[PDB]
Amino acid sequence: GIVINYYTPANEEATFKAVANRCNEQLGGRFQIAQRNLPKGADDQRLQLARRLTGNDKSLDVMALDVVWTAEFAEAGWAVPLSEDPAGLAEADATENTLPGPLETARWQDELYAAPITTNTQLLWYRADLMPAPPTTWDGMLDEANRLYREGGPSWIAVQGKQYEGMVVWFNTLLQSAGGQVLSDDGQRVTLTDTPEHRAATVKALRIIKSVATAPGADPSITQTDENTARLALEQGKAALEVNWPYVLPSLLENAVKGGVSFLPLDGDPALQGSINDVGTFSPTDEQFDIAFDASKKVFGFAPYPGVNPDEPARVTLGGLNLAVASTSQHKAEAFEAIRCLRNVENQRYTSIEGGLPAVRTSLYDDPAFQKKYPQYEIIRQQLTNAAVRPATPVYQAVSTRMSATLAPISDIDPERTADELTEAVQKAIDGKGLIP
Amino acid sequence: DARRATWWSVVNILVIVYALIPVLWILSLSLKPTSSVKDGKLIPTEITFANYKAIFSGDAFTSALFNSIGIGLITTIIAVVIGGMAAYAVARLQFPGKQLLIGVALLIAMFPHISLVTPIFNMWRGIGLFDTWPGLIIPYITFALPLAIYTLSAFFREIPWDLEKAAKMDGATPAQAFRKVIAPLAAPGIVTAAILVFIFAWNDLLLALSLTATQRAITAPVAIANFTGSSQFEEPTGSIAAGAMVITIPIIIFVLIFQRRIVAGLTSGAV
Amino acid sequence: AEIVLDRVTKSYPRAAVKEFSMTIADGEFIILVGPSGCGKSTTLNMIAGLEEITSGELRIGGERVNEKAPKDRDIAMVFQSYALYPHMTVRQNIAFPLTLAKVPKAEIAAKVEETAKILDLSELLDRKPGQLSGGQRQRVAMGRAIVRSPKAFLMDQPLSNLDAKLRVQMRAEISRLQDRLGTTTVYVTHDQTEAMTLGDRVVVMLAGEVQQIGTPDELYSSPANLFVAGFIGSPAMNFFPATRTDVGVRLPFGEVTLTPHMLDLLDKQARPENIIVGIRPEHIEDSALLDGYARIRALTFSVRADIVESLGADKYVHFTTEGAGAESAQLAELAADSGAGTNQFIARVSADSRVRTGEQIELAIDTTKLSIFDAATGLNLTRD
Amino acid sequence: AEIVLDRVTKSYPRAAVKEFSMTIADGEFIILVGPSGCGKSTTLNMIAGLEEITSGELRIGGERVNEKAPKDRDIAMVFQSYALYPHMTVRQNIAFPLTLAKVPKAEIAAKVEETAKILDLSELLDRKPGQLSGGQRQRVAMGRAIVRSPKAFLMDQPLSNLDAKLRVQMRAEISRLQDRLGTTTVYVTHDQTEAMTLGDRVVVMLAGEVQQIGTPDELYSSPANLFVAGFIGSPAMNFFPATRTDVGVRLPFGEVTLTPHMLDLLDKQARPENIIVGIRPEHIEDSALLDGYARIRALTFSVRADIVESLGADKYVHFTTEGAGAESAQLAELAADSGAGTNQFIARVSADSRVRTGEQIELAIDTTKLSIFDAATGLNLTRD
Amino acid sequence: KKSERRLAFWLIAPAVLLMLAVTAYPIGYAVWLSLQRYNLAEPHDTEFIGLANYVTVLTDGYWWTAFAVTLGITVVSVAIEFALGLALALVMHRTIFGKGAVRTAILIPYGIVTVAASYSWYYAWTPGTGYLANLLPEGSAPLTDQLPSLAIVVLAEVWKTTPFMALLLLAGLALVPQDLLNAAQVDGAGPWKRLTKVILPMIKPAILVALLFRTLDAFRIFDNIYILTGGSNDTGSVSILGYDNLFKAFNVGLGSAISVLIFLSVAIIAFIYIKIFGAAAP
Ligand SMILES: Nc1ncnc2c1ncn2[C@@H]1O[C@H](COP(=O)(O)OP(=O)(O)OP(=O)(O)O)[C@@H](O)[C@H]1O
Ligand SMILES: Nc1ncnc2c1ncn2[C@@H]1O[C@H](COP(=O)(O)OP(=O)(O)OP(=O)(O)O)[C@@H](O)[C@H]1O
Ligand SMILES: OC[C@H]1O[C@H](O[C@H]2O[C@H](CO)[C@@H](O)[C@H](O)[C@H]2O)[C@H](O)[C@@H](O)[C@@H]1O
Repeated sequence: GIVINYYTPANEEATFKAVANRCNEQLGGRFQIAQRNLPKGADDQRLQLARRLTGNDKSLDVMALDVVWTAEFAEAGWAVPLSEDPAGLAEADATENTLPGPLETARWQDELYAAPITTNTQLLWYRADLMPAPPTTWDGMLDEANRLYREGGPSWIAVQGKQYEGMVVWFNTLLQSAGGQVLSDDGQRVTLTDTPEHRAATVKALRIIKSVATAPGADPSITQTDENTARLALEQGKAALEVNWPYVLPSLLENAVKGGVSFLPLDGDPALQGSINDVGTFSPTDEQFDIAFDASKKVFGFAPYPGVNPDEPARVTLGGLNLAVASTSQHKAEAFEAIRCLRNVENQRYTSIEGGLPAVRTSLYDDPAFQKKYPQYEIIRQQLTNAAVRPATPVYQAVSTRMSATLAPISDIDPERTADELTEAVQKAIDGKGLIP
Repeated sequence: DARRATWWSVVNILVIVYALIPVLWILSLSLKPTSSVKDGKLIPTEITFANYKAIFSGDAFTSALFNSIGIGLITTIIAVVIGGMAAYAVARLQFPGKQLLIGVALLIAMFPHISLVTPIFNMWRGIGLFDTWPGLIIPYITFALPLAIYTLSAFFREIPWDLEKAAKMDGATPAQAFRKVIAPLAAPGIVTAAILVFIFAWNDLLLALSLTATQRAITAPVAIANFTGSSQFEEPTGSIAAGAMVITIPIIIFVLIFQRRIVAGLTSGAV
Repeated sequence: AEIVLDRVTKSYPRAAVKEFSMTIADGEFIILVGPSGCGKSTTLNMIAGLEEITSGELRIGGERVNEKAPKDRDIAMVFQSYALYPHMTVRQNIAFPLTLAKVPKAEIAAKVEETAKILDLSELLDRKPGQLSGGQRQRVAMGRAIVRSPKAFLMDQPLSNLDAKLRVQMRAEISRLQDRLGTTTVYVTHDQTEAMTLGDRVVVMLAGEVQQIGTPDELYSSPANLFVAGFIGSPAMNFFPATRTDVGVRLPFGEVTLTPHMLDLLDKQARPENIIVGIRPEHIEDSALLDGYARIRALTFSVRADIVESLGADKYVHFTTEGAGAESAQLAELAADSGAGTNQFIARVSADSRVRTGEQIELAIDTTKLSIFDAATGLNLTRD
Repeated sequence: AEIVLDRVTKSYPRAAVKEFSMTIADGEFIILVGPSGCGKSTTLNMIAGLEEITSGELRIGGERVNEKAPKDRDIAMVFQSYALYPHMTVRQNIAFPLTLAKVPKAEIAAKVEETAKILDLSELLDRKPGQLSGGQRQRVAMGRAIVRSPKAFLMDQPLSNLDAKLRVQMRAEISRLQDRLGTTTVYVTHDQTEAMTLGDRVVVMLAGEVQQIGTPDELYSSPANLFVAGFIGSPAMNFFPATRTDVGVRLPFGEVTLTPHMLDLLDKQARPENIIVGIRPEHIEDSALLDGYARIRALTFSVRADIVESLGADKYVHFTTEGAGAESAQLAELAADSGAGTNQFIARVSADSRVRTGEQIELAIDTTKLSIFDAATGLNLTRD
Repeated sequence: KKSERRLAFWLIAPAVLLMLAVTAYPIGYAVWLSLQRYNLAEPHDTEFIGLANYVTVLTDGYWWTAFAVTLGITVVSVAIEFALGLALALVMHRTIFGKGAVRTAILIPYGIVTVAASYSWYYAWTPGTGYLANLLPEGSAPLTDQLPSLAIVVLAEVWKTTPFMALLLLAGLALVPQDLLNAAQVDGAGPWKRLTKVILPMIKPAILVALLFRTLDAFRIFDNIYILTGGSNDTGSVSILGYDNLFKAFNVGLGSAISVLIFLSVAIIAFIYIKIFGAAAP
């Protein structure tokens, strides 16, 4: 009996194993659904996928890819477009009930090459047990962490500081928020310093990065703090703040129930006995979720993402996952039935409620049980009104690695000469010249 | 002399400590529960099998180990046979230019993998054939054969072929006499060369990594190098350490048994 | 069983056995003496079937055998190297040829135990080779020969690796079992004194040609040529290349007035102008010693003795004299391995002699022990 | 150098260098002798400082050499295996100690040329060793010593690594060298002939202590004990036990009456119980010869001859008997490793003898050295 | 003559059917492939180009930084791995006890899987976590600075490769007769000249093959940088540059030029040993 290899990044494996089980139970004898893990890192996630297509592997069928790459796969002629179902259904299902922004990521030139399944922006997480209103400005955020440092508390900022595409997210939020952008709207040219207003935007964004990278009492490893470290730094109590993604929620509650984090002894309460699953996931009852969250919300919580200016709410950069069907699979009509049922409207209820990833089926944010179990929902919706895309063009990944590699340490940058440095590297990457480090 | 015997007794334990603590560290870091993860003590506390249970829970390691062993045996055997067939001609025959044939092998033994990886992935060995075992076994064999040639040549310089002259007076027919006399002396050499090829072929990461990417042929070093946590929101280091302890566990007991052979084979019998 | 060979030859890029012949009757332990690089090992290899007869023939009595395969031929070689199969026990190493010859295991258990009783292995036989003493190891290699109740025995200087006190001991054991077997047999060597200790007929080669053959007492008393004469015996002969003068040979310290007992036997042919005369160190006496008419007539002279030493029961005594020592015929041919400082002559006295180093010693000599050879050829005038 | 050494006491957890004292002097050539394992190499190593002096003292010049470092503790040494640095020139191998001693290059050149003329190396000092093979390398090794003009010298045992023939030249040149130097030297061997040749005194030892020492002719003629008499003069006596005898001795083939002069020694002390008679293979003759006024005391006998030695420079025979002669105070140590047998014996006979094997060999004895030994301690009664 | 020659050539023939079409042919293909405008995402079109791939690698700074870093790590790691390996060989050669305990221990860092030996150092050098890292001062940031990172790369590679080198030196050294040392010792050299003046000039061929084999294997390093720092902070050695330029960007033409240019650099290193030091096979 046929089985479909569903590739996923490693950060949401247990969620997609639950979804895969559901679908595998629903589908009957047709075919099985089986998950596969690409790496945790936002460009290694691509490495191990492109290596399965540059070599013609038959063990590749359905793949979850990052919203940033798709123009490359489409222009390469991988990831075959959603018109090609024998059922015709995927192009309708992709259009049906999505948030509109993620759906616009999934088409290269009018035609769809993938179907959105998850979408995420960023929230400013903070320790309510040691700090007041979540610092709105980066400046006020450094001020409050400076207070905590002088008081001898959890001074670290836990930003996504590393030499990789997952850090260019942060810088590109700052540049977009300051009113600049990396590429022209047409994708045909650089624009980092096209106008002296863009010069002011980029140099301010670089000063802000330099400031957080170097302020007294900062986290020692901040040049190498990958995204996964930030979650752990807050949960370790070492950082009063972070600017992570919208999935740090359950991870904290889980790590408060299964013994773990000292500032939230939920493991001590009889109400949570047997609340954690025998497969090792959390998955509480409704009352166990509610008591876990009502104990947590006084110590730990969240706010919309900080502004560059005093009163300009940020153009926070859009992230997510789009499912595609690969070129190389021998059968593939079956893979389109798999993508359809993987993005099923019940199926992605679990993806948020226990999986932490924000669903893309619009009605789930209106529904009362979801709005109860997924308490961060309103901020995410709000930000998706003005959230900036990264510039869709097939060169993206070659640009994003050049930009990041020019900011190799996150400290140790002259903002002015580094702005030219970024323009030069980004120019050469649109030109396709030279060697990526 | 009791003071110098004490000094040697100290030197002996110091060199043992140097070789063992970065191994025992992996075991202790694995056995430390996720509460003692991020606690700086080398001396562990509350040690648990839970991380090891989490390695074998799910079929992720079975195929990596089983493929490592399968590839080890097949690359051993084909290297030992053709390497021995070369080693007999290199030792016993005295043909012109024979130094070139031993000289070139010991060079390609050291060849740079990051050269070979580009053309092969862009050939019928990655576009035609790809991830199935031949796509590894063919490059593996190539780095293995020079070690087979050297070690087997050292054993065939050791055997006295004048024992064949004695045997050819103990009756005459070589198809009985040579067969019955020589094989008992060849055996400890060839089994030692087989062990050393099996181990030397085990751990070439760049080719193992770059030419595979499937549940078939993703060998044990690649499995741990892709592995980065058993679980969603557990600190992954204890699970990684367990995986490293699992993957190493066979080859330690393997070299622990055959030590005289192992050092003699590398040393060409000099110790 | 007897053996014979005739008109033989070998070749190498070197006619190592060029035109050899011999006869090897029952019980004969033939000893094949000479300098290294003769056809020694190679002729034993031909006889064993490990080498090629380029011309001539070999016979084991029952047939001609130079035509025959390495199957049969000279069975029961033993090795100069003491070569053995070290994975097996010593008992298995003794038993192996009989087991290869399909001998029943009860017959093995008897003949292995008898051989291990003949040899010094009765206790040690359960061990592997190399875990055992070199004389025993050599003994197992002799066992390999002994067990096959063979047509012949071939020794290949089997005393090779032993110390001298054990060489002379094992030489007796080899003699006993050679006599107890009664085989036609062979033993090559470079040791002249060891060759006198056993065996029915010495044979000697310059390279591939036989210089002489015969029983070693006849060989020592009647050598054909200065090469074979000088090689034989422990005390090397004092040789004087000299003027073949009419009275007999006039050596300037004490001239040989040669009596008709050899001088009329010389005058039966045309006399030579130059000669080499040889005398055995054992034939010299101190002239201050001995008794009777010999003390007058024994060709006496005095020289300053340059060393002496007792050797236990005797004294070796050393001195220098004149002679034509730059020329050769069958003499420089020995000097290859040993022989220099031609003026150094040597003599033998009993330990009762009062002589010492660094004094004028009178020495006495007589014509019964004298030998003479052509200065032009090295062939002996005295005997064939 | 003054060469005075005492109280070894190097005994291992095993007597080793346990009681030794030397009393050696300037200009002497000493041989150290015995079976293997006596501590001969270990006492030489203590002299060389390769072991430090456990008890007593080692001294030369005014120095407490026992307490000195391994460097220059013995100022010269040579090794059996011809120790030679293979990467160097032969000249560099000789210059090595002098360039370690940082001697100026003109002095190096003069002294290496001198040394390479004291030995026949003038045509070889330019070439690397192995290209200069062992037959030259044997000389190169002792060349190292000569560049020091050394205050004392340790020889080890050079000749036995060489093949038996070339030792005639090697031992001659070694003695000449000591003659040319005029300085103290010591040597070690496992063979009595190698000690008697070119030695000034011999020391015989076991278990880290001396059994006896002296001039070699006295050590031969006058052994301390019968086991020493089995070592020096390697053709050892026929040894027989007895209870007592009122006139002389009883034997398996005859009797001895001798003279009262030796019987006085036996009645000179309380040792009349179990005793040993020990007679050389020397002091024996063919009974057909040496008759005269001595013939009445020649004590003629006969025994059946099984084997003969017949090289004509001299002659000799085995002889045999039956009896429980397997007794030993320490004689089993001499019986263990050559010619072994309880009733196995040998006799010298002069070359005029005509006796053969398979017949009664008629023989006579010379009274002038017949000898007797304590059965309890092995001590010699006739002369110590 | 010709009989055993014919037998030998027929016995050699498999070991030149292999080790040619699976070595020299891959390289020869890599030469031609370096002459192409060839990107691995568009195999339907490609173009020949004369030299632009080689000129690019020869002039782009990302080649020269990574290249200079492999030479640095090569010379630093080999020197330490030699000097330690020599001492390690001498200890296991000359120790007075039952040496099998030391022979056991010295094989372990030789045998052990290179990735597992590398995670050991990765956690030992990460703050609040490694027993070693935990005894640097606060704010030390042990692994993120470039030179400290290179020091940790060196540490893993000397600990991992020195035991193999101690065996090549031991096999180069255990052949030496003890009496040559006894002679140098009684002649008064002491241990320093026993090493320098006496034994080292014998073991020259063995030390040369050992240094060569460590040198090329230290030049073509990958895993102990990949597992431990991923080429970040510009730490990437030459092999890792040849990875990214094929599997993080798809220009197989340039990745082939790196593949050739590595190989000619290794060939020139081997030539210096084979000519200028002889270094012939043991
Ligand atoms: N198979 C062969 N090919 C070429 N030359 C040979 C061969 N066998 C022997 N020779 C020649 O014969 C010489 C070896 O001597 P041979 O084997 O006849 O007895 P030997 O070894 O000299 O005697 P011993 O064993 O007493 O020293 C060599 O110098 C060599 O030139
Ligand atoms: N460093 C040492 N440690 C322990 N024992 C030693 C040492 N050196 C020598 N010996 C003892 O001395 C013996 C070896 O030297 P010795 O001179 O006593 O005999 P040998 O050298 O075997 O005799 P030969 O020189 O005749 O072969 C051994 O039996 C050993 O017990
Ligand atoms: O939500 C889990 C995912 O987080 C990361 O992805 C976010 O950050 C990226 C770059 O690292 C953005 O490109 C992406 O759009 C975001 O979703 C992480 O890279 C992913 O592997 C995780 O699956």
